[PDB]
Amino acid sequence: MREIVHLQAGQCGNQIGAKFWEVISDEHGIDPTGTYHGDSDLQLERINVYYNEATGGKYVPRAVLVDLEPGTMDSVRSGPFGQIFRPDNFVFGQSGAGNNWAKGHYTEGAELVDSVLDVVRKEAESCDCLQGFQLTHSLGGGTGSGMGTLLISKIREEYPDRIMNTFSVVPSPKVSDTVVEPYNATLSVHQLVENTDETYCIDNEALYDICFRTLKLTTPTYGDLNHLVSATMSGVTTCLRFPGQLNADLRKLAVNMVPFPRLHFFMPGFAPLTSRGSQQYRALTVPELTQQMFDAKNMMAACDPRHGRYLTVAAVFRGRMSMKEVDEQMLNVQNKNSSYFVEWIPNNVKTAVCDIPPRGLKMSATFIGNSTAIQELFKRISEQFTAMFRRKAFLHWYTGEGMDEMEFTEAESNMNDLVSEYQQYQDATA
Amino acid sequence: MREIVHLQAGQCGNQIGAKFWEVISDEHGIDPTGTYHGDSDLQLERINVYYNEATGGKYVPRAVLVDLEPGTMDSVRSGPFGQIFRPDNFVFGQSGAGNNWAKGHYTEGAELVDSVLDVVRKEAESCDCLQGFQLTHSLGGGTGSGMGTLLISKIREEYPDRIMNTFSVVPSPKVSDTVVEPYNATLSVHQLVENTDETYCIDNEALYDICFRTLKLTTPTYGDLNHLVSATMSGVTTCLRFPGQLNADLRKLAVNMVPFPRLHFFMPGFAPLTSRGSQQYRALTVPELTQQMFDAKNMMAACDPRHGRYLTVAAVFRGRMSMKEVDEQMLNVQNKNSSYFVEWIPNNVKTAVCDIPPRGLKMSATFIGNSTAIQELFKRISEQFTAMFRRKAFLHWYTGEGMDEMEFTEAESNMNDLVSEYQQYQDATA
Amino acid sequence: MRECLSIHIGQAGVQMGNACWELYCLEHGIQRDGIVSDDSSFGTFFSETGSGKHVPRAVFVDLEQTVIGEVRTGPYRSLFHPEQLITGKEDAANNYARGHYTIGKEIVDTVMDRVRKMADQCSGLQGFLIFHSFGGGTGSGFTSLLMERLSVDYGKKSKLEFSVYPAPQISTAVVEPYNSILTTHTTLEHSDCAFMVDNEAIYDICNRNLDIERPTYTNLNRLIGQIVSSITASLRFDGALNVDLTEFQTNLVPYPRIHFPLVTYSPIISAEKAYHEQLSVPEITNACFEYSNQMVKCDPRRGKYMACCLLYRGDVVPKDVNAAIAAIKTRRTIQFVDWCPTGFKVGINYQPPTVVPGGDLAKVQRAVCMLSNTTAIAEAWARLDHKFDLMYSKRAFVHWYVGEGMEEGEFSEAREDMAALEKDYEEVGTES
Amino acid sequence: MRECLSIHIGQAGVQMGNACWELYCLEHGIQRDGIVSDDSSFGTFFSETGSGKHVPRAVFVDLEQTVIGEVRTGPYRSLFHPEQLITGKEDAANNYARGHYTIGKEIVDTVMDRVRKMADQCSGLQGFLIFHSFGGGTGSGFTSLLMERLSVDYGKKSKLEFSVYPAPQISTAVVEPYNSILTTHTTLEHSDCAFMVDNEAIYDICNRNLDIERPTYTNLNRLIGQIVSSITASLRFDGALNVDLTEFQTNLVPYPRIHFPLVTYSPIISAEKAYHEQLSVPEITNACFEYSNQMVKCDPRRGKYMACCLLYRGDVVPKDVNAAIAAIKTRRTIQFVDWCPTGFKVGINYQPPTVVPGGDLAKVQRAVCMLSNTTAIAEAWARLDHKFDLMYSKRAFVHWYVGEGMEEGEFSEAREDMAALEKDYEEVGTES
Ligand SMILES: Nc1nc2c(ncn2[C@@H]2O[C@H](COP(=O)(O)OP(=O)(O)OP(=O)(O)O)[C@@H](O)[C@H]2O)c(=O)[nH]1
Ligand SMILES: Nc1nc2c(ncn2[C@@H]2O[C@H](COP(=O)(O)OP(=O)(O)OP(=O)(O)O)[C@@H](O)[C@H]2O)c(=O)[nH]1
Ligand SMILES: Nc1nc2c(ncn2[C@@H]2O[C@H](COP(=O)(O)OP(=O)(O)O)[C@@H](O)[C@H]2O)c(=O)[nH]1
Ligand SMILES: Nc1nc2c(ncn2[C@@H]2O[C@H](COP(=O)(O)OP(=O)(O)O)[C@@H](O)[C@H]2O)c(=O)[nH]1
Ligand SMILES: [Mg+2]
Ligand SMILES: [Mg+2]
Repeated sequence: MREIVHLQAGQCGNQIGAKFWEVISDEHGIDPTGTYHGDSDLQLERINVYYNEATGGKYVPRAVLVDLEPGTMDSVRSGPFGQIFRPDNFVFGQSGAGNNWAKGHYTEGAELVDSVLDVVRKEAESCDCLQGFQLTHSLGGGTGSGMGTLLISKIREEYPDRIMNTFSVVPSPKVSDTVVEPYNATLSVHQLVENTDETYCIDNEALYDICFRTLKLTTPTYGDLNHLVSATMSGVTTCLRFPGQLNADLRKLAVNMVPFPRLHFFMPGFAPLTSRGSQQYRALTVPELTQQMFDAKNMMAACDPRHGRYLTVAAVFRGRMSMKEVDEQMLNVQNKNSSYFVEWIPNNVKTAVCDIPPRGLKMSATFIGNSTAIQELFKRISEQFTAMFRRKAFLHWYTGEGMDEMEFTEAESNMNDLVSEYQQYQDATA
Repeated sequence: MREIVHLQAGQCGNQIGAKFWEVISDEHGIDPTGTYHGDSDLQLERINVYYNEATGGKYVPRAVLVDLEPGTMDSVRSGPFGQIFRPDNFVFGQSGAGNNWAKGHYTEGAELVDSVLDVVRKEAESCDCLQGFQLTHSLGGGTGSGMGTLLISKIREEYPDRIMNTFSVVPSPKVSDTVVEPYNATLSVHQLVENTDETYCIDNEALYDICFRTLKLTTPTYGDLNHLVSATMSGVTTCLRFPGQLNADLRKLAVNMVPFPRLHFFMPGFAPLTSRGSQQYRALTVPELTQQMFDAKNMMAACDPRHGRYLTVAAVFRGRMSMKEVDEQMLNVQNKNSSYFVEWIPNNVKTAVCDIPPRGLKMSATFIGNSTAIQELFKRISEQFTAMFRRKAFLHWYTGEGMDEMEFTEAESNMNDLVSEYQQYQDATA
Repeated sequence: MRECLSIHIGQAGVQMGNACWELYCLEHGIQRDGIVSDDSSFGTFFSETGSGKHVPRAVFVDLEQTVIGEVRTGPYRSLFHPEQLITGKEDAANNYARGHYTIGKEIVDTVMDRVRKMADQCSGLQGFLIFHSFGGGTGSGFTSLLMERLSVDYGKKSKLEFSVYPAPQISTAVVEPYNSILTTHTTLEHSDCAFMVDNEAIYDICNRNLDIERPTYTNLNRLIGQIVSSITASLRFDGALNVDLTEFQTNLVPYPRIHFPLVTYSPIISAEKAYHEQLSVPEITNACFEYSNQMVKCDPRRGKYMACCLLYRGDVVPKDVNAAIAAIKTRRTIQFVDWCPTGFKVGINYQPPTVVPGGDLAKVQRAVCMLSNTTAIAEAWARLDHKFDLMYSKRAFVHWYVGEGMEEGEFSEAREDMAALEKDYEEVGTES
Repeated sequence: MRECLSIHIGQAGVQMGNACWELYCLEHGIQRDGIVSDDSSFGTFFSETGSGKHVPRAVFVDLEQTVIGEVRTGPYRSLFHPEQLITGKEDAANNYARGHYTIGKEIVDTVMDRVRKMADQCSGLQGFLIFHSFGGGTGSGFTSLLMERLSVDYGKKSKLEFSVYPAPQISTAVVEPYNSILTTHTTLEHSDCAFMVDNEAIYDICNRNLDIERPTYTNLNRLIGQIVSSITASLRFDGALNVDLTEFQTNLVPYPRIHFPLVTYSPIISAEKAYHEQLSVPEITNACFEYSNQMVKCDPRRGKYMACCLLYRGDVVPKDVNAAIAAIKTRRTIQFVDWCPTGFKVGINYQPPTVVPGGDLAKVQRAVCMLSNTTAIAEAWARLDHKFDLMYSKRAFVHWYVGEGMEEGEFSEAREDMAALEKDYEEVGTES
């Protein structure tokens, strides 16, 4: 059976991971103690996708948690699902990174990387057919950026044929959380732009907007944003675990979504997202979900899609569905949004449907978009990296860890090429 | 029936012996008072292997305990199984050895050796078909090294046709326990390198590592390391006592493990070894045990096996088993670890399976390895003997007991030949 | 007639197969457990175990366990032979190269072994039925492998295949133009006549003719199953003007490179609406030649009919068929190419369509299926080729195919082969 | 037919024997306690006590008490004669020299005494059955002693032996290459035809044909017991084309030094999978000539068949056998050596295989066992010889054999004898 191993690094990495297995276990009806309590046999038919069965009426999720300080992982152990993971997979250091990409990649993480790969190798050996890898981290973060890229390069070298997904939180344009985000992002993009097959960019700014208006949540917290992120991440692999009329696995999405090897950055989405008051006054039907998922306000990325165009779109539906309705709405989106799709790609929509919906919903859909509008995101980082690096604003911390100033300029140029390549394909043949 | 007599000399010898009959008696269900309380008739079918029955519903283990001071043997008498042994077999001196090989071999032990052989002869006469001998001691120790070698030479001269096993504790590379270990080891290897058919090298450093990480034991003690050692020692003779699909006795292992007469030094191992917390998250199956037993971290020897190659490997399994699974994993180890086996020996694995598992486990396996990596162990001792003997660091104690300085240099050369012979066969025909 | 062999490759083919065999079991009264309990010629598609059981003569193949896993867990689980449900490990991921070069090669040998055993029990083999999606990873790459293997190993036998031709407007995947052309080039030579059906066209039928506002792929396969049943009705029942399996290619393939007929079916009416229509032979006969009723979105009026096969089924009268066909030929709006004065191949069978419980199709005692090799499909080929060259001009998704063991030259060769096919239709579409 | 004698030496042979006699008792309805309670020709393998009891005519021998001790304590304890269970004191320890020179010599005399008494009660003795492991201490050294003793003492009698030929990839001991060649040199002359079976091949059958994911040596012996039962079916039942014990060597030994045929059996199907297969004579007949079904890992297609014996069993029709055999001979992929125009030796018996309770083999009314002396085994011999010379070039384990009373010269002589055997296969594998 197609199988995956999940990797989570850094504070954002682990916390989203924790709010991810809290949801995968719910879909498969897995008790926090690890015992199965699902009400349907169709959940165990593909449990092995994320879990390695341990004899005794319990299942263990093959996940690897990496963090240079133990603070974030200690909280996970104390969580409702902390005891679910195998204790051996909890690998951590002692000196946490100071939000510097250098320390999490060259000096501190270099010593612990060997330990991480050994667990990863055992998990891979425990599988019968490994399909790909999943990494959760944050580009602005030091551990995730630095240690995540180091792990991606090693596993890619070790397993070149296998796929690897990345759900990376991207710095927001207006309000940040770390001063030196521009350095961490550019260094990390320099590695993800050649090592990973598909990446999903997420920003908390966009998620904050969703909670404020789309969901009318007065006091949201990361306990809530991670739930939205976990929904999309679970949706991407609905096909590997449950049956449907038109199944689309990780590789199928990659081929339909990645036209050129370097243009593998997507913006996820989800629907329906309605408050409790609005539940009465809305009909949960295919025609309404299609509008919500293509709405710029429902996007989990700060960049407005309307400022660009879509190379490829992939729609993953869930629940009881009508194929003709799904075909109709996608056709309407193709015709209605005439200038929102490139001319050199006559078909821009990849549709997928699954029989089982998520949680208590009777219908769900997940939106993946490889839109050209993401150029405005790297461009902003491109301006924030240049302004700081122009006079060595914070370089003396990265230099002291071994990084040479030459590596910095190469990543900036490799970042400018990515934006130029995005602008290049935004053109039209006529 | 095939029968064995156990000999234990020195402090390490007797204590491991005590924690060995505490386990053999458990497998056969023998009460500490000597009466049989086993729940299965299959235990008494081969009890005579280690025990001489005494009419009255009691059994007496034919074991000979030798020690120059009575301190270590007095504690054994006060142990839970102290009253199990025949009082006559407790043979001891008055002037204990001062950790000098000379005193335990030439001066002090020479007077008591006659007494020891008489008991040994009676035990042999009490048997119907004696198969071999077992000696437990410590090379760094004086009594065991000195008195153990004296006993081995005498019994070998008396019983050349019979086998003799030796479970010798070898000095650790980093932290020692006796200052003059290099002298004792080299002198003792000089005798074991021509008198015994198979030897099992054990080091407490490696056992300490197992307890720290493999078994997560916070406060281990020799009461615990000896239990691990006794498990392997009991496993080697599982076939002589219980039935199985593929029985392998002491001689069968010796022929499959000893290619050349001088290369009879092995490194034992055991599996599964998991903590109480890790018991939930692991499946006790053949595929997992094979990886653990070939893992360098599960080895009971300080030398890393990966630095060398395996001439011969012997796997002794226990419990309900599937032959095809056992064959598969050994084949995988043969192919996966391509460079870990010599080319001039196409088959390197000798498999053995027994029906009954140990204690409460439903599956066990014992690892025996005649790896070439053990050359780094004698080489280290070779450097520590040379540095001391270079200027007669502690020779005036051995000289005063009768030993001539000439014997010292011959053992050093006989030790260098052993390392050269190990390096010689590490080569490849092409 | 003697045995005919069925092959189901890909999700579309596999899902169609379970619908096709639902009709076959119902038609012959075979229970879903493989035991007959309500026409003795059912041996064409079934092999008798000799102990009161029947094993369908099909080979379900896929590179993923998901779709076949449903069959293994479905009601027809006990029906199929366990070894026939051949499955791989990793799906072709919509890439033609994977299904033809990398992962398809690993499982092709096992498929042939079962196919060979099926032939060994044949006292007579008319041909093969291959169900696949014209655009798709497993349904386009692996089918080409079987076509090459079956042609060379067996040859001299009919090879009918049903393909889900990509709809012009509706499309559920991005790289279909690459995938469809690659299989067309490799399957054009080894095929005899491939029946084509669109998802959009059947949806339109389900919405206009039928009164179903919530159709699904399950409904389409059920409406496609009767297409296959009618084509093989002669081999399984008795009636005047029997049409053997090999007769289809002779009548519907004027030239070796033009063997892509389209499919039409009639009547298609709901249970309530049936009460208001007589459904006489002329009515259904005229309906088959209606743009609104054909199962391919290409406009029949935009070209000319070259050959047509009318497989009338039910309580039909041969005199009515002849008069009805005469009415069609005298129509001026319809036009047949001059070089084929005779184009109609009639087939009558005395077995009305079976009623599938829970279906959206009403009970009719008089049904007809039309197969028409029409030049109007040339427009569809040009549109599909137009998509291919537009993408290929920039190497939109070529790197995926290149890394899967397929050279870039095949793209140029395949398109040129498609270009020649367009010219072939143009050459046969005019007369002095 | 009259009596046939069985000998079980070594752990492999002894464990096989208890499985073989489990079938024999079940086939004739003999209870495990030695009393008949459900075919009167059972006297071939059993001797009647004269007081309503039957003693199996076998001589179980080993140099250790462990394996025989299980038999003495097993359900068949009351079955065997107490003196037949001859046991030594110390095992041969996987050393050929011990089982042939040192410890084997001490117990060989007692074995012959029992063998002599078994012959005294024979009104007619067809031959002997010797079960042993081709590689192993007691199964290679002690068997050679018996072969020499039996040949000289009795001679002029068939001597069939079943050997666990070392698998190429899987191996459970280190010094097998030394052990296998030593017994081959000493047993080549005194043997008539030795049937060969691998552990890996049977494992593969248990995994592909059967649906057993947890096989064991117990399963293999049960699947090997029917091989022996089929070979001796003629001597114990009635049917057309009876094959006597001495007929095997005449048909399957063209030359005195080439008497190593391999074993194949069919059908081999689980209880559930049997319902989906007719299992006609052609199906099983074709299965016997499949690489995937033979019990020796050597590829049959890599060489040519020289002689073949087909011991059909059950409700088979002789006409079907002749037609099926004709189909095999016309296959082009299969090739028989030119100098043997006729290679098939057919044998039909009217007794379907018995069902062993708790077994993994389904009930079939029609089974066939194939014995084929094929040149493909020459490749296996070369690989085994390749292992021997690689070890012997450095004296990897020679010192153990030298100290057990075997001269170093025998290693050179034995390998040269093996080298000549390889040349013999090469000589008979070509024709002008
Ligand atoms: N009519 C109908 N069409 C289907 C069905 N299932 C899939 N399809 C069509 O198949 C096309 C895509 O190819 P698939 O058959 O789904 O993919 P595949 O054959 O499994 O090959 P892969 O790429 O390896 O997945 C879609 O555009 C669908 O229109 C079905 O059940 N009925
Ligand atoms: N098929 C099968 N083979 C067996 C069985 N038991 C042992 N063998 C084979 O025997 C080979 C080794 O020789 P053994 O028969 O086990 O040893 P032995 O005959 O007791 O002779 P010793 O060396 O004295 O132990 C192994 O490689 C096994 O393949 C069995 O029950 N079934
Ligand atoms: N969605 C989500 N994002 C988080 C969470 N915690 C931290 N982050 C993001 O992580 C980024 C900071 O990087 P961080 O991972 O904490 O640094 P690191 O510890 O060196 O890896 C911030 O931009 C946050 O947006 C969380 O619980 N949920
Ligand atoms: N594994 C193990 N080794 C021991 C134990 N007790 C002592 N030793 C070893 O014995 C060595 C000392 O020699 P010893 O036997 O005590 O001197 P002796 O009494 O004259 O024989 C030290 O290097 C220890 O490593 C024990 O319980 N377990
Ligand atoms: Mg697919
Ligand atoms: Mg033995």
